[PDB]
Amino acid sequence: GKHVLVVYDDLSKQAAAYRELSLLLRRPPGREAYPGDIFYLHSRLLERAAKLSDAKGGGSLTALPFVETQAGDISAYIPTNVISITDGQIFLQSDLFFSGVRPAINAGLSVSRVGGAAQIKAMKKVAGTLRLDLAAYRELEAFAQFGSDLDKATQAKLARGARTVEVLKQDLHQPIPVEKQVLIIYALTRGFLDDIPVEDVRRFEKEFYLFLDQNGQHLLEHIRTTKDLPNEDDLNKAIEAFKKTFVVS
Amino acid sequence: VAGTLRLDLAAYRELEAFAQFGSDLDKATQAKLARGARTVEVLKQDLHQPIPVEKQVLIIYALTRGFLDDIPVEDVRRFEKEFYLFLDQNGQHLLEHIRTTKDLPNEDDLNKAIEAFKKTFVVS
Amino acid sequence: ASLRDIKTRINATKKTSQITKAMEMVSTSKLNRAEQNAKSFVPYMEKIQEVVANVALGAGGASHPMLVSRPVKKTGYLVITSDRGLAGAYNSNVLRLVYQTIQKRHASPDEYAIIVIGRVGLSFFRKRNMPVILDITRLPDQPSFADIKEIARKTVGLFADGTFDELYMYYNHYVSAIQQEVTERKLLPLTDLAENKQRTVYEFEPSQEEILDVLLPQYAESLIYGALLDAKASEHAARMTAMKNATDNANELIRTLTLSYNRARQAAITQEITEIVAGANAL
Amino acid sequence: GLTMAEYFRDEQGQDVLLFIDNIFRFTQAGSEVSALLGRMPSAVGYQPTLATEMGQLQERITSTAKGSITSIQAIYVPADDYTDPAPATTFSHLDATTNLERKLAEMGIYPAVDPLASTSRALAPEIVGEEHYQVARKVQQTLQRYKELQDIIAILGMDELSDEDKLVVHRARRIQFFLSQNFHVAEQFTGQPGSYVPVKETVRGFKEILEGKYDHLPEDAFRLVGRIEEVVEKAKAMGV
Amino acid sequence: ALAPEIVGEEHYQVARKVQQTLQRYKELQDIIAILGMDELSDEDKLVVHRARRIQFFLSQNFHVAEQFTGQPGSYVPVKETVRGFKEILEGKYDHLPEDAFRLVGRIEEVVEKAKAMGV
Repeated sequence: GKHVLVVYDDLSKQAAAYRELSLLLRRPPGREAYPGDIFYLHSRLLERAAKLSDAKGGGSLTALPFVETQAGDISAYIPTNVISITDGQIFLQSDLFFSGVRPAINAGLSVSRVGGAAQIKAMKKVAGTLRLDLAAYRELEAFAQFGSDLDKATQAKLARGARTVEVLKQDLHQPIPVEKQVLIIYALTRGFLDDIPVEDVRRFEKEFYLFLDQNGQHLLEHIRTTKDLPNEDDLNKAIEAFKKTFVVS
Repeated sequence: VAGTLRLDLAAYRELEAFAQFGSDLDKATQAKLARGARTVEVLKQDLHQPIPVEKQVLIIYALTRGFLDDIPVEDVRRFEKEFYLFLDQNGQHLLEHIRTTKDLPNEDDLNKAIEAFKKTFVVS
Repeated sequence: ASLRDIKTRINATKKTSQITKAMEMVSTSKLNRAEQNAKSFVPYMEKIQEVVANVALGAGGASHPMLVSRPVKKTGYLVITSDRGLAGAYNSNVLRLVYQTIQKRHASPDEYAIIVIGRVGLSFFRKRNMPVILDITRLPDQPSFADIKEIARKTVGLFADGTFDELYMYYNHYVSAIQQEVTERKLLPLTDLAENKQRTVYEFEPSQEEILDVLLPQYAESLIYGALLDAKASEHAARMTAMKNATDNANELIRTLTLSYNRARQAAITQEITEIVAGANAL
Repeated sequence: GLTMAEYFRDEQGQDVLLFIDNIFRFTQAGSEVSALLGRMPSAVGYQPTLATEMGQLQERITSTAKGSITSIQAIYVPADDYTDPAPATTFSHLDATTNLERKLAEMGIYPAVDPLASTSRALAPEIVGEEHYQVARKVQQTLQRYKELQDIIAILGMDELSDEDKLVVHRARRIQFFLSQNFHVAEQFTGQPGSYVPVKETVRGFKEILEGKYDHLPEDAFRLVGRIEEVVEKAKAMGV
Repeated sequence: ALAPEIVGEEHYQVARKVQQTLQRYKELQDIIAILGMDELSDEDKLVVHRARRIQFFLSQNFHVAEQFTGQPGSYVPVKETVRGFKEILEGKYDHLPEDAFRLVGRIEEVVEKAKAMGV
């Protein structure tokens, strides 16, 4: 009945080891010398994670298999097999990592089939707007090299996308509670954060967390208790109260 | 002269691609176009023509010092051949000094002969 | 060819396509403001035309509009061209038109001279050595009257000084967002109009010569500025259309390259598997 | 050679260097011998035991409580693509990668090290220093912006777009040329003596060039000179 | 066998110039496809102008092919080939329509075909 989290650091190395073992045992080779049951090997592995029904012990096991690709070759045999097996995928891009997107999670090539029921209402109420904004900003990122587009609405997309990127950035080994993620995503989506400088957004979110620890115990407790967004007017009141004190630098 | 020639040709290489679309290329950087074309024309020779190292290096020195950047790109090969003939005519001392000491002769003494050939040379 | 070559070619085509798309977007943006600038300028020329169609006084003594037709001396040609390329047939149309027309109309350089606006026009008239006497370059992407007045005052004074006694100008005309036409329009020495007598009040004392020298140069200036705005609008439209076509061509080429790449993929996989199995079949 | 290094790090606890030149030949020889040994072939004709063969060697070069071995070892990349299994499998074992790159080497820009692909997990603010980390990330950023200009100027030209272009381009290329240092070994190819620059002087000169203390200095002064004082001296010499 | 001391200096020069123009055209065709003919430089425009004519003129109507189409074949001597290609390169026929260079023999056939056409 307990819940287990399992992480495999590299499936590709298991695949390589099994390939070597099969070839040494003189079994018939296959596509890239992989043995005939390499797909069955990983299906056996990743199919044992499940969420048990009520009639059985209500435990569950969850897995995060890892795949290592060379030069972004997502068309290789093992990566394709694992993508076929798994319920989702998230794609970390080294170019985005170097350009400053620290989590490097590409929202375009990352999909989760369970996404939806796997969230709480507070985050579900705000996730769609952020996804839509980032998707729109993806195309517009190719125009920022030109100094100006002669309508504010299109440049507003660039500004909002930059602010989104700055909000989503994070540092090592400092995870955030889901309620404090919900609050900051709400602040970004409702335009409270739109008037803040890009270099200042990163400091702004931490100062906002401090202000929450000061005077938002009721909001945080309500989110934790009901998995739902608090009173919209009271939340706006708190956010504007913080903005009354935060100073642009 | 090998290092400066190599660096100049390497620099000339890239901007040719951009030269096919832009017209705002600087006049000072058009000198790079001219010099690169001169070098590319200099680095050609026909079949079965072995050239001694002294006459090989004299023209390279003349090219890298800009002594022929005033001749159009069309006439560089004739410049080369008649320059070798002029050196055989008069540059005996220069060729002998180069062949003996393996070092470049005094820039004055060679530059005088280069300028004499320049004023002698007819352009088509 | 090789898989690496095909992939690199595909990526290069992709980046060129994206840059051309951005260029189309910025060109359309610039059109979005050139159009409103032209529309806002229209009423000023409307007022100047309303004033002009009272100052005529029938057969007045004005030296400019009375069809002097003196022995033609050094006909003046004014061309409006872009400072930057990447616009398709915009500049080529106007330059070929002026060249073809002047070759038939006139024979020797004593019978014509050229006024040039734009880098491509002056470069063309330099490489083909033509008699250009006055030019200007690198006008801002959204010009105002002050920018061109400096040149246009001199151009009009050139006719005032008994030179360029016949004057024509060439410029592309913004017929539509898709279609732009190269028009030839007569200028002040060939002035003609239609309106009959009317009444208005702007320095409306009947002093013919005074109102004459007050108005007519300014009328020429306003007409030049309007034609320039029209030409700029045409340039923006031509650039955006050409970039759209470039993106379409790049997309088609990318599609064909993807077909070739897929066929190369399957061939390479077949070869690798065959070699592995043949090596294994030995021992 | 590894056994000789191991004796020193185990018997006496010293800090030992181990320079292995072109380790790729080790796996290549393994691939040559595996086929004759009678083993069935592998994906790209390599040996089945490539991974374990590399790992048995590599995992012995590790620091212990008594001593510590550090190793600088080059990688040969066939056909100049990093997707081949032999260079691909060795990535997992490395803590710092210095990626020399062609089309940087082609301009004679030695030591051809790419400021972009060069990575090391030692670059962290709490280990190298906050100012060093800030300077390094700042120079990486200002070098990143320049590469994107290259395509748009290929299709238009350098002078087409002017949105802070003068400042950004200047900042980028002055640092890019400044990264190239004259080596002591490079005497065999140029005669000119090399120079040694410490980390404090490096970060200080980079702070100066970043803030613009030397914005008007020539580009070639940054190339192959070493310290910033040497740069300004040679620029004064050439530039009067 | 294409060497200056075997075929003749003029033959060698004409052949090399033809190959150079064709190579330049093949280089430029990628840009031509990607962004059209409009943005070519003036020298490149003339290079393409002569390259298309040369490429068409390299064609020939064979005696064997006289059964597929009614056109009889032709036999072209080397001297006439060289003279025609030199005349094309020197700019004598820059005004001809480019379709007049297709599947013809000696150079005078191009002129008479063009006169029979709309010229």
